[PDB]
Amino acid sequence: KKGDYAGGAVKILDMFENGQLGYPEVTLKLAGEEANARRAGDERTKEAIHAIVKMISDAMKPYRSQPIPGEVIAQVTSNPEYQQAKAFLASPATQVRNIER
Ligand SMILES: [Cl-]
Ligand SMILES: [Cl-]
Ligand SMILES: [Cl-]
Repeated sequence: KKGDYAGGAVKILDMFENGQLGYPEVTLKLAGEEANARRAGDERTKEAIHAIVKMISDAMKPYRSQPIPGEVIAQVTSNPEYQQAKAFLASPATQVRNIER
């Protein structure tokens, strides 16, 4: 609910994986959550979103609005660091921490 920027990021990430979002829409939207997290002092949430934004940006470099290529979705979602960051943002502890702030 209110102030749950981690949860909001996970919703964006789910849309990214479904092909629903394009580039740079996905990173601009994640950056928005990341700024919300920064303003609220959800420091770990900010950092997790930042790591994901970097991964997506980097994977899009060879492809420099547009839909995300299937190859990029596959590469990113297969990256263990991405999986860890998304799970962290999705985790109860993180979401509660965000709501409590
Ligand atoms: Cl946090
Ligand atoms: Cl912070
Ligand atoms: Cl990747």
